[PDB]
Amino acid sequence: TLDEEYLDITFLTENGFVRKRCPKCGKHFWTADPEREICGDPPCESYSFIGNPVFKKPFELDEMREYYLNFFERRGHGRIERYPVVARWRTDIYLTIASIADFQPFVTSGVAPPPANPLTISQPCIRLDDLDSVGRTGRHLTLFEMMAHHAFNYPGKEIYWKNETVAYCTELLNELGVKKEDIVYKEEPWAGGGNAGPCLEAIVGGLEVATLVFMNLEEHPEGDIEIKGARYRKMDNYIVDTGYGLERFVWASKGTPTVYDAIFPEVVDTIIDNSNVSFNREDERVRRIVAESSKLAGIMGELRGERLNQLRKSVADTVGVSVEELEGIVVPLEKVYSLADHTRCILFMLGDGLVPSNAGAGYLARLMIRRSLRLAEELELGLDLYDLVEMHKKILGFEFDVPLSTVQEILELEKERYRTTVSKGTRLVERLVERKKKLEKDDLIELYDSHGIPVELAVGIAAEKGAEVEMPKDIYAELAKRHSKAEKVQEKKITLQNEYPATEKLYYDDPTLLEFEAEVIGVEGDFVILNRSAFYPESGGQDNDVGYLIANGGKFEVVDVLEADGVVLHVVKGAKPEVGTKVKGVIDSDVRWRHMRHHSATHVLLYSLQKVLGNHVWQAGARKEFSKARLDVTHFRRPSEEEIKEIEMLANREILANKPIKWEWMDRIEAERKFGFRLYQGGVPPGRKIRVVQVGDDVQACGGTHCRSTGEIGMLKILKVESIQDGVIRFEFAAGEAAIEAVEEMERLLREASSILRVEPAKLPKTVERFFEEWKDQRKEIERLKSVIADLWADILMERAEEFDSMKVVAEVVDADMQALQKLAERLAEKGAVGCLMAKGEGKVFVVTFSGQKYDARELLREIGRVAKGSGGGRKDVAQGAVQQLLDREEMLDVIFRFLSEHEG
Amino acid sequence: MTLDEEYLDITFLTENGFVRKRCPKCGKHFWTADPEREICGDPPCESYSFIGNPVFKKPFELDEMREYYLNFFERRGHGRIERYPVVARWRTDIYLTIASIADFQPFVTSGVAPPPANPLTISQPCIRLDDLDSVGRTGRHLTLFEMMAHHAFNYPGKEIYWKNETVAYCTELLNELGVKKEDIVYKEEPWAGGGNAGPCLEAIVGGLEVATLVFMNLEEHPEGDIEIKGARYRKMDNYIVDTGYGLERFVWASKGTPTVYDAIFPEVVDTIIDNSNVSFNREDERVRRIVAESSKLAGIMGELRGERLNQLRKSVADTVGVSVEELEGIVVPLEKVYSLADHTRCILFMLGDGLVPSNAGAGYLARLMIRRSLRLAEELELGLDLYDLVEMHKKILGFEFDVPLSTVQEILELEKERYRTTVSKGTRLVERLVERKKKLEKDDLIELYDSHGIPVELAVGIAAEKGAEVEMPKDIYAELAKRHSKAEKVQEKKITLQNEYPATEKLYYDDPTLLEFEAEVIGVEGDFVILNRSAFYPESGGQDNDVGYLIANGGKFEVVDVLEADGVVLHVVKGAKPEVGTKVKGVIDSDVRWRHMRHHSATHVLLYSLQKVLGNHVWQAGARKEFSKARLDVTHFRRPSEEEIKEIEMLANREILANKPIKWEWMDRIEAERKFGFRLYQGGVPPGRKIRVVQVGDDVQACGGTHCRSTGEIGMLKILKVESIQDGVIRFEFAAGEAAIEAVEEMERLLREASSILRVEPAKLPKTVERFFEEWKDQRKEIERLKSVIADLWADILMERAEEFDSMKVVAEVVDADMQALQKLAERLAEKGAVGCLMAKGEGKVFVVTFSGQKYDARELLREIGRVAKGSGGGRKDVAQGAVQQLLDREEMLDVIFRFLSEHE
RNA sequence: GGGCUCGUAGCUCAGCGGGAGAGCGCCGCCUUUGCGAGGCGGAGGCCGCGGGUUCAAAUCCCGCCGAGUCCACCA
Ligand SMILES: C[C@H](N)C(=O)NS(=O)(=O)OC[C@H]1O[C@@H](n2cnc3c(N)ncnc32)[C@H](O)[C@@H]1O
Ligand SMILES: C[C@H](N)C(=O)NS(=O)(=O)OC[C@H]1O[C@@H](n2cnc3c(N)ncnc32)[C@H](O)[C@@H]1O
Ligand SMILES: [Mg+2]
Ligand SMILES: [Mg+2]
Ligand SMILES: [Mg+2]
Repeated sequence: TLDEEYLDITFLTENGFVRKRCPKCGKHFWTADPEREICGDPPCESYSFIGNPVFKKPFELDEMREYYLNFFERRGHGRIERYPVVARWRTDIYLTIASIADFQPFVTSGVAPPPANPLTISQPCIRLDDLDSVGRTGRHLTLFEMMAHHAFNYPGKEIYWKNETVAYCTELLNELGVKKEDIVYKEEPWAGGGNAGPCLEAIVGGLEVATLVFMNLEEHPEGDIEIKGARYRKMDNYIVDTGYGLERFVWASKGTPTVYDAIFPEVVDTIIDNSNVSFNREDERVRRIVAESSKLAGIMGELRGERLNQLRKSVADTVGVSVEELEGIVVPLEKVYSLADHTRCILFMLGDGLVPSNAGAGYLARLMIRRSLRLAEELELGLDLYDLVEMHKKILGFEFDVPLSTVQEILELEKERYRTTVSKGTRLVERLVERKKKLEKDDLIELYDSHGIPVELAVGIAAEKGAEVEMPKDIYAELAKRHSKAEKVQEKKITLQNEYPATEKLYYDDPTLLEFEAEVIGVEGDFVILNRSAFYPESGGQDNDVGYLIANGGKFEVVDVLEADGVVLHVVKGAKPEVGTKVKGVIDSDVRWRHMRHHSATHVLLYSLQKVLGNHVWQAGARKEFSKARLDVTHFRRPSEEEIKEIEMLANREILANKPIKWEWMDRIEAERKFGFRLYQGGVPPGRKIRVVQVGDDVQACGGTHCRSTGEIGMLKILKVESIQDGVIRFEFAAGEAAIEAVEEMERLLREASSILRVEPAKLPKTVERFFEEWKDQRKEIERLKSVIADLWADILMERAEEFDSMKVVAEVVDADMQALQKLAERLAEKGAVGCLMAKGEGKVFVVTFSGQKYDARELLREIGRVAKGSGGGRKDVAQGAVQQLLDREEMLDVIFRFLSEHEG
Repeated sequence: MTLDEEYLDITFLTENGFVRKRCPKCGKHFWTADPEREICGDPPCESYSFIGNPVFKKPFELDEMREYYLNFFERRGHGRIERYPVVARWRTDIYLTIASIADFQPFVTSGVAPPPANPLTISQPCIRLDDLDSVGRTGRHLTLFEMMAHHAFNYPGKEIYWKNETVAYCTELLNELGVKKEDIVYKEEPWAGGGNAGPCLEAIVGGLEVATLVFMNLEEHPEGDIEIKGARYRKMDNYIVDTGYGLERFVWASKGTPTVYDAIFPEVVDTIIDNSNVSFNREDERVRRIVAESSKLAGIMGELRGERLNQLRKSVADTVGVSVEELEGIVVPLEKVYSLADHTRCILFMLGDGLVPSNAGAGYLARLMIRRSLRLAEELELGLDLYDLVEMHKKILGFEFDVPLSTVQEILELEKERYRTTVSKGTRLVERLVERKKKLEKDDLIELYDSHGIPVELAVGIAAEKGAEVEMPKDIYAELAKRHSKAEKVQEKKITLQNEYPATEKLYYDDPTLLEFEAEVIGVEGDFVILNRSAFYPESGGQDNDVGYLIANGGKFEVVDVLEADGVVLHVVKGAKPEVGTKVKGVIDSDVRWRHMRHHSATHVLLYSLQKVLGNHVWQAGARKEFSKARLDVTHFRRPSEEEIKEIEMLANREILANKPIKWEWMDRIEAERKFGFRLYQGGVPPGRKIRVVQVGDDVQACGGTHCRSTGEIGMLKILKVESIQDGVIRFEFAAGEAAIEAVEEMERLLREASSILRVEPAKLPKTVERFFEEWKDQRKEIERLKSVIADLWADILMERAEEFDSMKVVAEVVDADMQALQKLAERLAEKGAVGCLMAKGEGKVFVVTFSGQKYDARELLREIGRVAKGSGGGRKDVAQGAVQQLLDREEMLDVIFRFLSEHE
């Protein structure tokens, strides 16, 4: 089945390679060396290159990049400069995980042409899955550059297939110098990004250096072929993908112990020299143990547990090192690398415009910051993360859209935030100890999953305090991952009951027209469809163009209009003319104008937002209703009043400039070349051609209706600024007359309030404060006076209290509300009275009982309830409740005596 | 002079067939066609005889006579022009159009501007308030009247026709109409008014001056060679024909009725009679006889008052054979129905042409006519409103007005509310003044109306009532009108101190955007620099001026303020003073000119809005830019509702969004007025044959100053304040553009701060204020209630703690409390039928009170107690108050209580 | 995108259906030479907003607002 693909490869059989199989029932693979065998012990060999350059000469990062790019430039394929590490153009995935991910999936589905063919690129990529592996395996990074050649093939016409792909790999390595006998081609199944295919993964010197995937299939519901839990289907067209790890590539050029040393030596050095590490990097014994341990690092990743300690023993003896000695170096190093790597990863994340958050894309950046800070704390680093990030910056020497200054601010803020959280969380744990005297796992998940507190802090406080502990691993995911239920399975929009072809809208090129000439094709329920619509349908925000539709008979009312694919729907809550009529649709001007203005204003505010705040801001979302509009952007903190005032100002300045607005349909490639990725702030559009709107400076892919110039949108008013989530901020605004009325309404609310207190609008806050102060004062004084009433009331009531064995009993029907009854009772109880008071209320009577002695006020109230038909409760000294039947004093006294008799001896 | 020129020159005066003669008593020269009969046509020599024997071939109607006159002179070669408004918008000397000549002075009459056409013919409505007293009495005088007139302008050169030809045209019409050549008499006299004047000939037919033909060749001047009514008048280069025809007097002399009112608007006169308190019947024949005879001689008696009038009224009363005391019964109220109806007419034209009643300006004249009319209504006890009569007029005439009827109705209803309200408080003043003064004087009367708004007749009524003599001269309404009817000069500090320079140059008219210029500086006097060319802006307003600096090779010169004089620029400078004849590049601040641009254009769009929303009575009183703000004054009869405020703002902002072009250009005065109407002069009146027309949208105005190109350039408008300073004129404070945004941000800040201090969302602030308020009120009443309850309760416990003697509860205690406590409890003790004493060790002397709800005297106890503790006091039979030096034990108080009770009763 | 956690005195919190409470901070007094505090007091609160439940809501339920936190779709 699958093999039929692999054996077809030309290079393997004719040029000089063979296919073989392993002892463990794992897989097939290819070699040119007919001589030697893997032991049969799972991963028998991990590395050879360590201590031995397998390249002809040590390369540096830039050198490797250029050697690769030009080797490939000379040979017939176009160079394309890298994409950002953030998948702005995609929705399905946050960050760039592979080189192929750049062009996915419109280009890979044939929908759009690649910018060149074949092409090549050193594309940075981020994987966060291998987080456990990183710093321990010696070959993994969170952030790396993956370089590629991609050839895009259509049925009958293909630049190249498998043969040139494998060829290029073999010739590239050979030009470097590694003999064909030393390169091993492992076959494997490759899936990811909605596309997939079989892949030859090149390992040399024991290290996977490369992977070339042959994309034959795509993710699809039918899913005849199944893999990685996902469903896939054979394509009509095929694409080649080629991943080459540079960081690993330079590593095999230097033969250093770990890739980290090969890529950023100086950073690792800075960390180790300014830390709490016991040892020195220089001396022999730590050099020997690192050399040999590095050799087995590629093994230790795959094998863990009992074997891990066993292999640790094997290498410990190999170097002649105690059980405690080696991991005394291995463990701190495993953290040093992780920290060094993460800092490099932080760099690209922030620099490419990703803003830390508590959810969504930004949370990833936050996470990396968090971990970096934990590691920094554990190493007692004498520097701040910013220093390390700056080092990586100089070292790689790249240039970013986001300034390093903003990066520092973000690091400082995120750090300070974390410090706040660990503080508050810590204090909580202390309270938890005092309350429960022991820590349990079910609470432990809450500590991390809902307070962001690592178990090492919980256990590291409980043990610090002697509190009981249970630390169960492998369960952190157990609850969050395994309980989750989706509601709807089928497609997003409501599917048609019948198809209509040739639907189109000519409001794109021309927006001055509300009017148009057309014919009608279809009618369903309370909503109808036509052939050419000036009618723009409603978005998530109201985005709706009202109007009417004249018939050849009468004027019929469009109350609302939506959209289906290749269809425009017009909801009419009145009579339906049916298929017969030939019709001119006439759209209301005021709405078209207002929506135009709010669209253009949306763009203007975005433009103003980036210029005032920084390049790191990107539209997270946007929606609009009647007399209101909103725009979500990425910013690490709610702006100060100054900052938003200036934003308002600059926005209005942009209005008064009255700059021209131009929008032109175009193919995706040319647009992407022209403007950068700021084009996709409004989402990613389907189709071969896109509608490009240019508001003079800010350019974006928008299907929305727009003004001719900016002078038309009128003034712009920011209505409300709120921080949705950390790192995302919503701006509520209005423009045109929808703003002036929004202002006028605002004026009203002021005047009205002023008029109520008969005072000048300017002095409203000062008078309202004065009142509020007086209001609190008066509210208090009443509480004092009410206490006086009660105290006086008590003494009045005891004077007439019948005595009962040196106790004074009181039972009356008073004139007071429940709170007064209660305060009175509390006073009587304090003075050792016994009895109950009642008061006429509302559809009920309020009962209060009381005792200042051994007698329980609750039991007395239940007895009162039996005679008066009602229920309540309270404490030993007072009890509150309600009854339906008011009682005479005599009847109440009967009961009290009956109660008092029960309880002496 | 002007004998020889016009007694013989004209073909009519000697050739055609006519003769002059003078009468010794008359002291006048008249021009007659029948030598057989001599007559004077001005009292006391002649009374009219035409009435009852209509001298025209046919009676006419107002509409028929008007168009007939027009088409005559049209066919005779004149150009027709529509009526001018009854308010002098086009000039500054006065408020109201005195004559047809008034329409064209001083700008056409001084040859500064061309006439609309030549020759021309109009039916121009005029108000003349000097003859106000004569209205109703003479039966020929009217306050408001169409003057039919034909004009032609002749400079020292060409001419349309001359006096021979004009008197030719008038005899042409007259003879055509049925009046004989022979009877018509031409009375020689001067004619003055409105800064112009000349020798005139008054055409009289059947004892009534019907036409007036004035030839003017002079102009008012300080030389004033010729003395004309104390006014100095001197010959003008150009010469000009000015005619006058009373349309009324024509239709009057055509129908042959008794009093002009009875033939131009009989319907009004009859209806007032029908709904007044007049006792007699107009239909009745005997009264038709006496009016007919009274009307024959009404002309003379109108100009006679006192006892001389009584003799005239006797001389007529006899010739009919009716008694004087009876005759008063028709003449004194029927002249009053005449006055009200004519006034009502005058009200229609005054208000219908954009007047709004006020205590100053032409609104004063409108108010006057209304107030007097109201007074007449009460003198007739009319069952109607004035508006009924006004509407009747509007129908009768068929004229269409700028100001609609609904508005004039509202004005009138309000004015009557004012009137009754201002006589109610004005009435006491006459009660004190009449006996205080013992007699009534002219200045007293004038002071009464002009200050206290008390019409003459009320004052006279009480003066007669409380035995005080009254001297009411003839034409006193001439006094009140004349004294206030001059448009104030509003003269300001002017300084054109000698500099020997005539013609300067300003470059900012054509383009405001430019901000830099270069020129040669001539003239330095004192501080102020002056120049040949500049781009700065002067104003004596005290604002809207430009500011800046100048750099030459010498140094920098800072101009803080810039002024003007006799058309010459002024540049104040503190710092370095420049050298004459220096090349200097002038630079102004952009923003200062920018604000001013924004304000100026915003003002004009405001006036536009106010006119569109409220009415066509909306004009201006002034405009100033107090720094950091702005203000506009507008004629309106009441404070605008907040709803109206909202729609002013909304409409004007709506226009701002529209961004309509704002064009400036020069235009001929006659052409501009022909194209736009007299709204053009709302900002004032510009001189010259050409004027700087400004268009800010629909609104057209003649302000020479900076402006913005488009409405959008001034952005949102905000309305700061609204106030009434004097009746009729309402003031708006407004900001636009940047200051607008500052104001709104301030508005929002207040609202946000109030909402903040009450922990509430701003949109719910008003409702949450009234709750807090109502709570602050309720809890406030609540407090005193509780304090009263404390007192109520406290007396009740003391009755219990008391002792019994004579079955009367005696209570004597010491308590720690102030005075008002001791009183507010003693009253309740006596109210509960108790007797006793209470004491308090207050700060300083001890406080003591006594009380008795029985027949015992509270005061007496205090006498006794106070004799033992060393102090006295006082009280009543129920309670007694006292202050004393020593506190007492309870048991010692019981002694004085017991002793007392024992001694009395 | 999906869960969970928390809003109470200035701060840090406990109270989780029938009294608004503790530590620290603040104010006063007392004792103390152990200048640090100790003893006895006092001030300080719409228990975040809207509702529903009940005789009764700081307390229970639902919604909002705000502040937190983890996980989530990567040969
Ligand atoms: C291109 C294909 N879609 C693909 O992604 N194949 S791959 O996942 O195996 O990656 C190819 C090369 O990228 C590099 N690479 C992958 N994951 C890495 C990591 N976590 N750290 C450093 N390099 C990595 C390796 O050199 C690897 O051979
Ligand atoms: C034409 C010249 N400028 C002029 O105004 N002469 S005048 O003062 O006598 O008025 C001209 C005509 O207006 C009419 N008229 C003047 N005063 C009037 C009044 N108080 N009421 C009614 N008509 C009047 C007379 O018909 C008169 O002939
Ligand atoms: Mg708190
Ligand atoms: Mg409670
Ligand atoms: Mg202390």
